[PDB]
Amino acid sequence: KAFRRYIFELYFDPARLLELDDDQHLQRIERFLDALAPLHPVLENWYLCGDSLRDALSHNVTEHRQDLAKALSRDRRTRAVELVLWNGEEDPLKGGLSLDYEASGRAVSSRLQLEDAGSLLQVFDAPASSFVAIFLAVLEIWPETTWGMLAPHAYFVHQRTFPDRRSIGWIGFCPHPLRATDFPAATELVDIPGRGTLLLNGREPMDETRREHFERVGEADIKLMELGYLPPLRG
Amino acid sequence: QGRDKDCVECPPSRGEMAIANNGKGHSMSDLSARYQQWVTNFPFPHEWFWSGTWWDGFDEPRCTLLEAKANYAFLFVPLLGVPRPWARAKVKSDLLQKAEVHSDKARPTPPVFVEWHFLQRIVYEYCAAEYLRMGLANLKAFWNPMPGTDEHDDYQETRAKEQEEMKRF
Ligand SMILES: [Mg+2]
Repeated sequence: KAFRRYIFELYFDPARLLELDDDQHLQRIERFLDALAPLHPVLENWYLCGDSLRDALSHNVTEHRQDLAKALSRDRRTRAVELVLWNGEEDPLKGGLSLDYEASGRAVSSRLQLEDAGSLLQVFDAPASSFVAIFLAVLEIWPETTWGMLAPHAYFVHQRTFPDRRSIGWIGFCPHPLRATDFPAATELVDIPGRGTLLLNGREPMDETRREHFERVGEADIKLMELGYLPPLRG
Repeated sequence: QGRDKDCVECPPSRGEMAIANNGKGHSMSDLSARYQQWVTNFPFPHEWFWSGTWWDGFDEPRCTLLEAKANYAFLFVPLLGVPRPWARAKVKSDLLQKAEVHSDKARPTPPVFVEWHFLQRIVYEYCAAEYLRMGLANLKAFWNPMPGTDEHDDYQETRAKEQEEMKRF
């Protein structure tokens, strides 16, 4: 099939994300996978990763939540944690997707990412409705969310509007409230109370080859930086 | 800003060679070891220890720290350019966050740089784009295949047939 690579990372406050111990850390991931399951059957079961496919199918953590603690590795000196799970589906075309959650002391490595987000495009019926659902999830369980974005791989890596800092992508979350007319026409604002708003750039999935979808996110990030909202790439 | 009376060019020159012993793989003949020795010119199983981290090599005249990665394509799906979802943890530790640590410790820049040489093109294209996403400015990735591999036969195919496409155009 002819799918496209997509990025789905959300950055959290590195200062107070470390304050969570290994107990409350596991509970938020647990509440996130519980949120992921009703979106598609492929998101129902999650496993530990492994050096081999045979190894990575040995620990179903949805069936046995007692082994979720085995995913989280913690350094005692720096107090950084990381946790990696995966779909149990081997083929990215059929929805195969891993979950990468790391809470290091640095803002560049305090993130949650779904790799690769293009697998969810090959399986979601309405991608916009399902993609925002796991957004509003993340932000309910993690109040420390500083930034979020969903965009294709070729666009951010090579055609990002401003290379020195991040982007809003197709759907991103900025931790402040926004005015509607400060943005292009068909960019939808859903103001969540307390932590900011979420910006959607057209309910159809972005195409880096369409000049329209190019300018929407372009003219966006120009605004997003005009108000001082676009955070730097390195922290 | 300022930069004067420079006492120590290349701080990583104060490192040392040592046996790795990272619970890796032994034997001098594996593709992992032979590729590492060709990129770094370090005798197996010696590596470079500086600033508390391990580096595969160190080009002192260029003040560039080297790291070589051989067999990793089996954790990616070839045609799609993405890793296999079950190998995310191994890709994260061995390829991504190890390069993030290399970038953080290779300072000041200039003169301290770091390069990652990949035997396989498929592994190079994924990682190099990941480093650009993380903004590792002092880290450069290369597809540097070794003579004798089948990856080298594919490399000289396109670098000898790019001079047939970048000439008639
Ligand atoms: Mg190796």
